[PDB]
Amino acid sequence: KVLFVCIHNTARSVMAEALFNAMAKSWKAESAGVEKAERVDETVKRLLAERGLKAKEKPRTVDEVNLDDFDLIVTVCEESSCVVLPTDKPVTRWHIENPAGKDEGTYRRVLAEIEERVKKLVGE
Amino acid sequence: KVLFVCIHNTARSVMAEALFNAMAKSWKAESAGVEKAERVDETVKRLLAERGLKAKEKPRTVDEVNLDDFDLIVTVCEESSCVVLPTDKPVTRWHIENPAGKDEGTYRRVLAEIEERVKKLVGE
Amino acid sequence: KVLFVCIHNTARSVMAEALFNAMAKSWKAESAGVEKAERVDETVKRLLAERGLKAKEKPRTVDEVNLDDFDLIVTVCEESSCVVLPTDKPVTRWHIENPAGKDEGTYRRVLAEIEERVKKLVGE
Amino acid sequence: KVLFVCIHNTARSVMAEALFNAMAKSWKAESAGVEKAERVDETVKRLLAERGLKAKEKPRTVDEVNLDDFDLIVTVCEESSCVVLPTDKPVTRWHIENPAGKDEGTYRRVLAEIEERVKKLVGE
Repeated sequence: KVLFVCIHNTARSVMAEALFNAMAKSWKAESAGVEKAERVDETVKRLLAERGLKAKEKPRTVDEVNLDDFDLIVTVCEESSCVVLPTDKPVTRWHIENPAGKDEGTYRRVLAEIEERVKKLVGE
Repeated sequence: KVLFVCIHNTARSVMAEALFNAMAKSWKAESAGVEKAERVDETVKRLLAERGLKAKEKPRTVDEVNLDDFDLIVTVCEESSCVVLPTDKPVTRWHIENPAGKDEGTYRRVLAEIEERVKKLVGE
Repeated sequence: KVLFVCIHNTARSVMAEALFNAMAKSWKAESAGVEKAERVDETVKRLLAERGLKAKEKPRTVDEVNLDDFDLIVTVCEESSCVVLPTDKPVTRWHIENPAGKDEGTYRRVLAEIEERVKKLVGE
Repeated sequence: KVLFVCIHNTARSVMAEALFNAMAKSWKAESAGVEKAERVDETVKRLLAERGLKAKEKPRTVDEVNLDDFDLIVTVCEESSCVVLPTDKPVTRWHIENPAGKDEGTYRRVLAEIEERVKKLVGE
């Protein structure tokens, strides 16, 4: 399995997970965040449900998760601030626009990029 | 000058700046964050005002700031997720408990640590 | 393809490459180093040739190589000094004893670990 | 004190140290390397002795050194491979041409840059 981690873990983290799982046959996916959050984005769960996908029930901080369990932790970084995690394990970095607040169609645009990237990533 | 950067930039980032400036003679300080935030913590501005300190007017993302201007960017990291910045410049990491939400006296405890660390840091 | 990079690129880097290729069906491998080196270790080429493997002809610095070509750059780090490369791409870290100088059977022990790790890594 | 660490620790690491010490009043300096080396460069000790400076007696790997002792570890990185050390402490990165082998006057050129940088760095 792979781990999609972003900062607040409410949208992107959750999007990549759901899309990954709908495309991967053997690999599975989970998500985590650097900081706490109460709810998963409503725009996201709507957008995923519109695609027949259920987002994660509740954001889970990366602290409540033992990283070594994963075999590829993909990190969804900001425009210029990729967070590093405590693992000599394999980890990539995806610079993806933060849809938060922007709402509107920007979320869908973010969804698509994540999809183009997950699709490509699911090559292996 | 030094730059105190944390994720959301609402409390700690702001605390260290204000305390630093009240202790440093020649050096000055600024703060920035990895992600957007509308307001500076009310507990903080209260806590600083109680010490005769005005917190920053509004959180400024590290994106609206050209890092090279600084000479020591101290990064206030989480329990296990120190964010890295785009600079071959000097940067440290302070693992400081996130007071957010916890409110109560936890904030003051966080204030004290930041103070113990800023005081020490102001050695140079 | 995967890229095995170490500092001087004379032994381990070269070992992992040759073993990987002898085990991977679809993926291929290459190697590179942080600093220049004139010759590939004689102990290694002997040790690989003893296993029917030809080591790389000459060490190639990671500078003479465009990283983006690869899809997983595994970094063979020291006891406490994992070098980071200029890529938002996926990269792991293997703490492997430096056989250099130690010669004797230590090289073979290093060969075995790299093999245990490559074998495992070739899972995907 | 500050710590100047490079890969092999034979030239640059040693140059910065000696120059630093000849310029700093209160701060002191030491050097360390990522990998073992038997001798300190002869071009360097000549070059420093020509300036009335004695280079380090023998290269000391960063492993034989407890990092926390220092208060600013400057890392002399390559064209594209800055090594990271095991410390949440403050550390910078200097991209300095590797004089090794090039010999000739290139060493002096490297000496000068390090000097321009140490001079500047000794501001604090």
